[PDB]
Amino acid sequence: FCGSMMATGKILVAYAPPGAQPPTSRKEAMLGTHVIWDLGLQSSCTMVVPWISNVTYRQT
Amino acid sequence: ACGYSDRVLQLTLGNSTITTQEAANSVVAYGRWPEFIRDDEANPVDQPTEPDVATCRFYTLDTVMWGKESKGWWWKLPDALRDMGLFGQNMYYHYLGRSGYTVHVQCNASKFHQGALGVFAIPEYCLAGDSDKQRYTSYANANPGERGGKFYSQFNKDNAVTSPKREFCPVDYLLGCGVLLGNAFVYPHQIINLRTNNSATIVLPYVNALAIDSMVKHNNWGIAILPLSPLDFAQDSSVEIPITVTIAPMCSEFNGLRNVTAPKFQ
Amino acid sequence: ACGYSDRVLQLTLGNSTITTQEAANSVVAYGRWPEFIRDDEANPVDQPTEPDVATCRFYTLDTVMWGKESKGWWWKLPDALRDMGLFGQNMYYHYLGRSGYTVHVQCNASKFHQGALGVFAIPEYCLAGDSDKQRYTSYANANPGERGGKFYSQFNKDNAVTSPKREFCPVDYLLGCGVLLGNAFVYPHQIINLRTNNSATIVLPYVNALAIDSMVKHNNWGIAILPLSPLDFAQDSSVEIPITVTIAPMCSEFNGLRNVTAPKFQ
Amino acid sequence: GAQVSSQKVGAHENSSTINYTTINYYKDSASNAASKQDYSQDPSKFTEPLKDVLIKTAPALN
Amino acid sequence: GAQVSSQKVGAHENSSTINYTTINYYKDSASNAASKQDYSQDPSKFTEPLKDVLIKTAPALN
Amino acid sequence: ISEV
Amino acid sequence: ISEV
Amino acid sequence: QDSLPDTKASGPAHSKEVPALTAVETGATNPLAPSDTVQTRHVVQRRSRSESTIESFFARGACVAIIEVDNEQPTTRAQKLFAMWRITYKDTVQLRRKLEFFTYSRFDMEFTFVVTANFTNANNGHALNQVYQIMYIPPGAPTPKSWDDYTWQTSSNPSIFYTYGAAPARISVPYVGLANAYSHFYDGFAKVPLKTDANDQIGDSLYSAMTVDDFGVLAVRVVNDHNPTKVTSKVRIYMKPKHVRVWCPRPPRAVPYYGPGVDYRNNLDPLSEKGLTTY
Ligand SMILES: Cc1cc(CCCCCCCOc2ccc(C3=NCCO3)cc2)on1
Ligand SMILES: *C(=O)CCCCCCCCCCCCC
Ligand SMILES: *C(=O)CCCCCCCCCCCCC
Repeated sequence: FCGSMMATGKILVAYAPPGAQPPTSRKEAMLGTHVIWDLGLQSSCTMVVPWISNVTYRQT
Repeated sequence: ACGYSDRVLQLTLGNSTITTQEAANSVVAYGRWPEFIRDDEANPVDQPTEPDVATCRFYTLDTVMWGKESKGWWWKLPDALRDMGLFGQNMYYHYLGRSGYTVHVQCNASKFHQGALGVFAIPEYCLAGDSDKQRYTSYANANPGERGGKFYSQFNKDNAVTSPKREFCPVDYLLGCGVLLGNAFVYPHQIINLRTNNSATIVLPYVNALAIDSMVKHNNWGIAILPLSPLDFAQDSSVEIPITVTIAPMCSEFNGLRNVTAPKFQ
Repeated sequence: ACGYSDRVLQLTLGNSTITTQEAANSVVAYGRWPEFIRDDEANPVDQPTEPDVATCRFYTLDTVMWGKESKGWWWKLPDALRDMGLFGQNMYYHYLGRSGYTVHVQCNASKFHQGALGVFAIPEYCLAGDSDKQRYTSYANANPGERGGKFYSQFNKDNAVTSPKREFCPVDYLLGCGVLLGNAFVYPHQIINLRTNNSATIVLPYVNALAIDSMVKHNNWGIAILPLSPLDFAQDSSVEIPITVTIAPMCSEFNGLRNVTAPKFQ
Repeated sequence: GAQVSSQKVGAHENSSTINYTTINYYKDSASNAASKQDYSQDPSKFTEPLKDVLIKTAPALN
Repeated sequence: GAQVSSQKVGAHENSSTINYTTINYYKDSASNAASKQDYSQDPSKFTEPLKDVLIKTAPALN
Repeated sequence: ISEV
Repeated sequence: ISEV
Repeated sequence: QDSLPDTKASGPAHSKEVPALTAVETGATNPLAPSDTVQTRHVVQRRSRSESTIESFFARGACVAIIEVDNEQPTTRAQKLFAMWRITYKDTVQLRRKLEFFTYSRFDMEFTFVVTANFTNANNGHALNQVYQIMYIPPGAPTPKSWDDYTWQTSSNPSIFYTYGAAPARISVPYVGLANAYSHFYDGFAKVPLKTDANDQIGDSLYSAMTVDDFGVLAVRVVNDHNPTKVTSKVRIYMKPKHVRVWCPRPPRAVPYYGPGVDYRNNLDPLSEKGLTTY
């Protein structure tokens, strides 16, 4: 977050594993892997996308 | 040691993580963490279903807006979650279900904003109604789902005896139930005073007169959020900030599997 | 000792029990009982969901009728079960799913009836199509669900190049796939010869080139039922008896939870 | 690193156990020739996939 | 002077540890093939070049 | 060597 | 020889 | 020792044990030996199944492809100055049918290349010996548009430079599948149509096809600049599975193959006419 220190906010960031409709709403995105980021002194948030796949190796 | 704090928390359940840099510690209702039904308190004999990570995870409800005229909002559990992913499905395919909950209420503003929210976890939150008619609030109206309900500053009696609305009429200073709001603090609670904290976190045990019951017929817990002190900012008479409620079922187990319950919500 | 027999069996899974007084022993495909994914064969890192008794139980499909002109019926798994209670829901809310199955085929008649059913469990049962067009069978047509599909005595090529049906054309003596039916016995199987037995029981392991995969995209097992010897009774030229398929998922686990997959079956 | 094994001798000259020698030259096992010393197994998982496998002298159905 | 090492066997034939043999023929090490047995290291000099490296569960800034 |  |  | 079981000396029987009777409805095959139904002598058996082992059954280099490539003057219409082949065992029928006795497989693969050439036209002078380049292009890598563009620099792709007249080129490849075993059969799709999709083209896939490019391609060219006279060449590719393992047996293909999938079109009459009581 490169905003001013006087700025606050809560953000949801998400990962949906394949196979369903790509999320158009937070309501749908909430249901998959997600991190609710609260802005503050620790400037940055990390969402880990876990290895969830059928095949042992995906194509580039 | 190192740098840890009451204000900074991470909650992780299933595939979902919540962070907060401005918390006011966190509450465990009645000092009891959620747990599963013990063999010596068990009553349905059939092997339970415990879906675990698929149902015990953070479902975020539709955001509500807090403004200068906002009198208060309420939700009932499990009702708020009846349509939330596989929790909802498990709840409706079974006659019986029990679950605890982590409730996380979210409301950030700024160092120059003002206001205080009373967040209350009430066991058996029976609410008052519309009418001259006693105990008459209809199932559909008693259960708003995710949408929740609201409070009012005063009692407007539903007069139309011919076609009655069969709704609750929750008056704020009476906690919507005939008592005074000032005393609602005997219930598990937290306060979001904007100069102090972004959020409230309450962990609810399963509370009932039974080890397990029908989730469709009966709500165990009520969540009541009232503005203990009204929202204000600089001098702008029409300020508005969001309140987001995120809830997670905990130690969820279900008994009595059969065909799906389809309630009529119209 | 006491009085036990190969012919009399009880199967119990979840809240469901099957009895049979006329079985022909029972088959475990490839000598492998169904099992869960081991830590050293595991590939998705996220904690799986194992619904257990709520999904691993006996779902009975719509009954089909066997008559003198019946050429054969087929089903694909998990497709036949995509709409079966909480199994279906788990399958559609997750990217990944694996499951084994107990298949129980039911067909009773009388000491004076005649006929024999070949019940076959085929790994990766790829079927042949309609057209001059290769590999062209559409998803909706490849997946009939509970309803299953049928075989034909001969190859009727779908001629309408302008609006193609994009369907399979499964010819019976070719096992619907370019090989001879007589050789389908190298697959896990049982025979319901009416003078001998009421039913067939095959236990299927999860078979795949992967520890887990997408249940929505890919079927692991195909169930093929063909009349190896035609139905006959007394001298009545129009005899008809029911065939009922009851299937149970076994050791079901799911990975990759997110919003529900809604396939277009039209 | 040489590998030494006995050959299964078919037609014998008028001359006992005869051997041959093998040395892998490459790091990748993919590069390797076939050992062709292949063990066998039971057909049972295909010929007898029964839960209660029965003895051939007794009734199949009982 | 022969050098003997184990191969990391990928696909196994239906037949355990398999080896290969290497012999340098030339005096100049430049003439040599690649051993390809290469050790790995920490990304830390690139991912964490901090004077006070901190534990991931604690605040980055304090 | 390895003699089998 | 050298066996590693 | 890999010999089959000795036949046991078996005598007359008058008993309640009945091995000749059974019930194939069970799914099982009757485990009978000649000694169970006839009087037998003792035979010390020396025969062996050595040649029918999975390895021995596939231990043979099969022709899977014929790539034609020319070396002539670069003109401006479609020409074969370089060629590309999608790696597959399916342009040919013989090895395909052997591999298809099984559902899944795992093996290393040996590629041998036999290269032949000839003069096309009666005579415009002759040609000096040609060097051929066989470049592997894995899915994702840039494919050549021209017989001598930058892709042929092959800095990361594996390439063979074959000199004409030398012994046939040979390389080995690991088990390179994305799964734990190769799928000779895939009952399913690479895409699912969703109710929320815009066109219904978006979710359409080929039945039984998996990845679009499967194993990539082989790009073949003659490295030499063209002679006055034209030389045509063909690269024949021989494929051998080695260090083989297989799973789940299948009935052999009984009717002619109709493309990459299990589809049949015609000659669905494999069996001859023979009278029931005719030897
Ligand atoms: C389907 C299916 C397919 C198979 C066989 C898979 C073999 C995959 C091999 C992929 C790589 O192939 C190569 C071929 C040639 C070369 C080559 N490099 C230098 C010139 O030749 C490299 C890779 O089994 N099932
Ligand atoms: C084990 O192999 C030690 C004995 C080696 C005997 C001499 C081998 C000569 C061939 C060496 C081949 C090297 C190939 C890279
Ligand atoms: C150590 O190398 C002693 C064993 C040598 C075995 C025989 C090697 C045959 C190859 C010798 C190559 C000489 C090359 C200049």
